[PDB]
Amino acid sequence: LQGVELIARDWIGLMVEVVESPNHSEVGIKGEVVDETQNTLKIMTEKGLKVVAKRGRTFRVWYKGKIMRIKGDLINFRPEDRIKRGLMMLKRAKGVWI
Repeated sequence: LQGVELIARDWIGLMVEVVESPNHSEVGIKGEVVDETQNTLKIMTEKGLKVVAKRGRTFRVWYKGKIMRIKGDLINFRPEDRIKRGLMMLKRAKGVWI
């Protein structure tokens, strides 16, 4: 339910943590998203700033009392685009055809 909402919502302002990545040294990067583009997430960490690509990455995200794991491959699209994708994932997660 809420996990799907994250597919459509920009992640700016949310707390995230990189748990999987093809760029191995990125594991552990955790902080607040301060900017987002179709392909990247800019994160403010405890000791600095990091830019992390979305493709191939898996992020743990703190949202409305829950903690979800979301693949960057699902959100590396423009906002308008992510809105339609969000709805698709909702139908799929609802077992509804439309």
